[PDB]
Amino acid sequence: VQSGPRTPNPYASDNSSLMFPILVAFGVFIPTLFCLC
Amino acid sequence: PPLINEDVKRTVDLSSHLAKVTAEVVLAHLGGGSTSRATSFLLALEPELEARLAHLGVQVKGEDEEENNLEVRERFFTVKLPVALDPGAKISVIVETVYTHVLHPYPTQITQSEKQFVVFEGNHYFYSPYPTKTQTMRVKLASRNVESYTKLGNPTRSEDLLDYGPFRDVPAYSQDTFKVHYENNSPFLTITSMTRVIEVSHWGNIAVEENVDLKHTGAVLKGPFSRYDYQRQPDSGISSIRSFKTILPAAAQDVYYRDEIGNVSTSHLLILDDSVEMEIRPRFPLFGGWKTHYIVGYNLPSYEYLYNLGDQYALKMRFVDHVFDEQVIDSLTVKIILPEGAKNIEIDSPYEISRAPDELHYTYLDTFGRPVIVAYKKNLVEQHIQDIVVHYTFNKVLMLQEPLLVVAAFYILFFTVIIYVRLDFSIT
Amino acid sequence: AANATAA
Amino acid sequence: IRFESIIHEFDPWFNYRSTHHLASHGFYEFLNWFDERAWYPLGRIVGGTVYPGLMITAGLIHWILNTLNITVHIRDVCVFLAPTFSGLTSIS
Amino acid sequence: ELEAMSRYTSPVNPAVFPHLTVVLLAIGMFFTAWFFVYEVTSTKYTRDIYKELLISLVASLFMGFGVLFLLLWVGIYV
Amino acid sequence: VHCTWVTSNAYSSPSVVLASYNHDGTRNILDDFREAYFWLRQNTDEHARVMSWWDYGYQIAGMANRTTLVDNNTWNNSHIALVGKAMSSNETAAYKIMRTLDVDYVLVIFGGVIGYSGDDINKFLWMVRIAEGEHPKDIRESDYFTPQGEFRVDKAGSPTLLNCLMYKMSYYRFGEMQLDFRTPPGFDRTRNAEIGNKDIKFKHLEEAFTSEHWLVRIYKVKAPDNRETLDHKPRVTNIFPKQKYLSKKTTKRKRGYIKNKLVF
Ligand SMILES: *[C@@H]1O[C@H](CO)[C@@H](O[C@@H]2O[C@H](CO)[C@@H](O[C@@H]3O[C@H](CO[C@H]4O[C@H](CO[C@H]5O[C@H](CO)[C@@H](O)[C@H](O)[C@@H]5O)[C@@H](O)[C@H](O[C@H]5O[C@H](CO)[C@@H](O)[C@H](O)[C@@H]5O)[C@@H]4O)[C@@H](O)[C@H](O[C@H]4O[C@H](CO)[C@@H](O)[C@H](O)[C@@H]4O[C@H]4O[C@H](CO)[C@@H](O)[C@H](O)[C@@H]4O)[C@@H]3O)[C@H](O)[C@H]2NC(C)=O)[C@H](O)[C@H]1NC(C)=O
Ligand SMILES: CCCCCCCCCCCCCC(=O)O[C@H](COC(=O)CCCCCCCCCC)COP(=O)(O)OCC[N+](C)(C)C
Ligand SMILES: CCCCCCCCCCCCCC(=O)O[C@H](COC(=O)CCCCCCCCCC)COP(=O)(O)OCC[N+](C)(C)C
Ligand SMILES: CCCCCCCCCCCCCC(=O)O[C@H](COC(=O)CCCCCCCCCC)COP(=O)(O)OCC[N+](C)(C)C
Ligand SMILES: *[C@@H]1O[C@H](CO)[C@@H](O[C@@H]2O[C@H](CO)[C@@H](O)[C@H](O)[C@H]2NC(C)=O)[C@H](O)[C@H]1NC(C)=O
Ligand SMILES: *[C@@H]1O[C@H](CO)[C@@H](O[C@@H]2O[C@H](CO)[C@@H](O)[C@H](O)[C@H]2NC(C)=O)[C@H](O)[C@H]1NC(C)=O
Ligand SMILES: [Mg+2]
Repeated sequence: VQSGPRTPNPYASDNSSLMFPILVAFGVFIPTLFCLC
Repeated sequence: PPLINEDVKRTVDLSSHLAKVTAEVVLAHLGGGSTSRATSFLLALEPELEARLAHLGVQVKGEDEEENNLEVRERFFTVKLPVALDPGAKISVIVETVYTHVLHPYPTQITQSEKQFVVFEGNHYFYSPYPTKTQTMRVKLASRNVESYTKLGNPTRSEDLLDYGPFRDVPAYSQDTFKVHYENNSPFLTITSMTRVIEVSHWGNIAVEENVDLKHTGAVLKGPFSRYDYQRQPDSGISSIRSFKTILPAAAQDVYYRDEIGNVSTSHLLILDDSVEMEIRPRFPLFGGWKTHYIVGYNLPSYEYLYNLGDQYALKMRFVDHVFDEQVIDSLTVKIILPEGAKNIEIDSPYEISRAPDELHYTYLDTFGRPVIVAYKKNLVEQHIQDIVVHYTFNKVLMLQEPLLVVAAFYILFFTVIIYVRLDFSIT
Repeated sequence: AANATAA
Repeated sequence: IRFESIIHEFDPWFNYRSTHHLASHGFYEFLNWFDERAWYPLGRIVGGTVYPGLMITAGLIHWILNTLNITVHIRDVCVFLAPTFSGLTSIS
Repeated sequence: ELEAMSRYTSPVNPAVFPHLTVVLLAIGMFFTAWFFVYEVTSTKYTRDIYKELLISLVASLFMGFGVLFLLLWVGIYV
Repeated sequence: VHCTWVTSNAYSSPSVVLASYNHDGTRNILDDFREAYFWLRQNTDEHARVMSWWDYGYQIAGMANRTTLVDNNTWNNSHIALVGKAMSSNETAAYKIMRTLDVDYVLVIFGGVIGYSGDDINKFLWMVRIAEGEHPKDIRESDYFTPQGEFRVDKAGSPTLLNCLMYKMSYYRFGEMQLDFRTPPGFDRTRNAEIGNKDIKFKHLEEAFTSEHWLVRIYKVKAPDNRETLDHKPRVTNIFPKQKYLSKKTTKRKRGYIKNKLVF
């Protein structure tokens, strides 16, 4: 009836994986503000 | 293949609102001939309680459960033994059955300041196709208040349990009527109808919800209901139910308990280190014939219930989850709401569920309907809590069909402006 | 300020 | 933020109830709606003794919002209709 | 079998749904504000249609993804 | 800053769920309206008729989904006059009025256990006035006042109100409800005055439901009398001595007595 102990979240690791997507967003934004010329 | 049972001890438990009978039966094979086949042994049910069966199980020596197939003889259940027995060997088998809606309340109209009495009609003898050599029946009642009990062998009565005689020799398919009338101040709660929706989302959260309609079956109340007697006079309405606790699965994060009319603020949730137990207290106390309808929901993360490999996913959940102790469900409908691009779908279930054709479900920002699986079941019990799995396949790229619609929408919202400053519409 | 009787 | 997203005063319940009827029966059923569950021995002609401006607006926003597959219940529309219109009042 | 499969992870870590919304929503707003300004200070002859369509596309792209992540942070799970 | 303060503290308050604040800042929610209306929604017949004052006419039909007699929107004032006369007479006239309208339940909001201002006793005088407006010969406002000229609930109240149906309906079995805090047995937290009629009994009604803080009380209108009875004890003269017999019966000796029975 009772399930058991919960599972630790295997999602990510700090100082690399959390900021990687945000940095991808920034790195796309800057060349977009280059197509002026 | 012709065999008899040497010693059978059956115990009937009536302290619940449903009757649980357990028979330890020792199958012995009469040593006649060298036919060592003895593979499957029949199991029978009395005709009066045929429609009232819930879950039948066979356990041997405490080991793994055996498998029983429903069988018709020109109902019966055939049981396949693990190791066939040679003539002259004994196997100890345990047959445990649960009967629902079998205790009828006899007064049937009970005031607020009274007790509740229930009557039960069962069998003295182990109703089996094979002759029994010794059989002892033991009834475990609820309280020490017995009104009339059938005396086949002038049985003794200890604390609350009454023990019957030895019943030396009987033929096969033998029936006798045993009636017991006692006092049962126990929660008679029946879940009339449950609809249980599961929604799968690959963004990382699966939401489960359940609408439960439940009524207090036994001993409908007659006369006035005065809360002053309910509140400042002890032991008034002992047959009433005031609260019941549901054991919610571990890592249930957003637990909402509500009604058809708004929120309900009378629930206490405690997070244990194995589950999450939330005690639900309804808006009003139930007294007999009184019903309530509530909705309990929670969404839990998918990194423990969904397993994937390449392109093939598989979800493993429970078919029916714990609602209260010794629950009984009359009608049940499970719906699984898979995401939009589920190409193939297979469902593996551990018992016979009656599934209906698939119907689409249209939700936020979806162009094509997402597959829904509907499975109906009748007369569940507290022991049908098992796991079903569903296999499906789902392309990864189709997920970014969800971020595109919004983008397109915004583009349209801009394109209007681009076509708006290109219009003159002036006459002069 | 509602549609009730003034108490 | 506090309590719950439900209706409050005595009057908005009738507005809500007739709006629910307009959601589940269409317009020409709400125009001819003869409520027999109010003023019991007499019955109340709702379509001809009410102002159908709040109900029609709520039902129209509900229909537009459910045609785009944004499944919102009509009690949420009836709750959050007023602030949205406060914005338009500021513009006016 | 259920033994040879791995437990399913979300493609984006949930604890970074908020930080990835604002960044994908601020930029979008910025681009939209650049479009609107451009449409107020431009005469009919001077306006170039290609810059209009391009800034519309980029602003709509970032605004749409930001709206999705906002929608998914509050608890809708599209 | 003033606008934010006024919206925060004054106008953002629901009347469906009441909030009583604990001393430590914890807030408890008195949720008795929705409790009673949900009972009424799921424990009655589908075609039951409830009688209430006009204020809640909407709220019953929205929440509880039951047939009301008088609604919140007022377009027929003599119907409300009938309801007011039923709510402000004794049980016999009120029972006739309730029989001719095929009512089943009667709903009264009583805010005396907790300190709730607007209950039906605070809105009773408007019932009396509205019923006087259409039936001047039956209901007199001055009749519900004390000979001094004030409206009170004590022993000094008028016996024309202490047998009213609203009074017998919202104070039933309240003369025994004493709070743990040391105060009189019967006490009204709004009308800070001890009730004069501690014991009241019904003849054509019976209590059907009563919310947790006794905020909403629902009574059931019983069926008509099964059979008529004599109004007086049967005829007893003084010519022969009565010589009434004594019970002579226990829970063990259940044996009656017969005058003309042959002895052994
Ligand atoms: C919309 O609907 C939702 C859902 O209905 C509403 O949400 C609900 O809101 C309530 C409160 O309003 C939440 O309740 C909380 O429940 C917890 C859990 O309580 C259980 O555990 C308690 C502790 O148990 C251990 O310890 C005891 C020994 O004391 C052991 O015996 C146990 O075995 C455990 O080891 C336990 O005390 C509780 O029992 C109580 O209830 C039973 C009922 O049968 C009684 O008999 C008992 O005597 C006892 O009263 C229960 O088993 C509670 O811990 C919470 O209490 C907090 O709040 C109290 C005030 O109400 C306060 O006195 C407590 O100290 C406690 O305070 C907490 O919070 C403080 C900050 O505010 C902290 O500083 C403090 O340290 C502490 O952490 C509370 O009762 C529901 O969880 C919640 N429902 C859901 C699903 O989340 C919502 O309100 C609605 N919104 C609306 C209407 O707007
Ligand atoms: C129920 C539907 C009714 C159908 C309407 C049938 C119309 C019949 C013929 C209409 C003739 C149209 C005349 C017309 O378009 O001229 C309009 C000004 O013209 C008007 O003011 C009348 C406009 C009426 C049409 C509005 C609804 C039409 C819906 C289709 C878009 C502009 O005149 P101007 O005075 O030049 O305004 C220019 C001012 N600016 C600063 C913006 C430059
Ligand atoms: C085409 C025409 C378009 C016109 C737009 C029409 C607007 C209708 C949209 C209705 C949105 C309803 C959303 C909603 O129901 O949210 C509610 C309430 O909780 C909230 O705080 C939500 C407030 C923020 C909602 C803002 C979204 C509206 C944006 C459109 C202007 C959730 O609250 P609940 O969870 O139900 O209440 C529990 C409260 N506790 C604190 C006790 C837990
Ligand atoms: C295309 C035309 C213009 C579009 C206008 C946008 C209209 C907004 C649509 C509202 C969507 C309904 C939200 C909703 O379903 O409620 C919550 C979850 O919702 C919430 O708790 C609040 C989230 C609201 C944020 C919406 C922001 C989207 C803005 C995009 C422009 C989920 O419900 P549940 O979690 O199932 O629990 C039910 C609680 N209720 C009381 C609400 C019934
Ligand atoms: C309020 O109660 C009435 C009566 O119980 C409900 O009306 C019934 O609705 C169901 C489904 O819509 C029908 O099958 C019945 O035939 C209806 N009964 C009558 C007498 O018309 C009504 O739906 C309820 N309102 C709700 C639930 O919002
Ligand atoms: C209940 O009240 C009614 C009137 O409100 C009383 O009826 C009148 O009682 C007097 C008493 O003699 C009669 O003379 C009248 O004929 C009655 N009818 C009317 C219309 O006035 C009734 O007696 C009261 N019952 C009680 C107090 O027990
Ligand atoms: Mg998806």
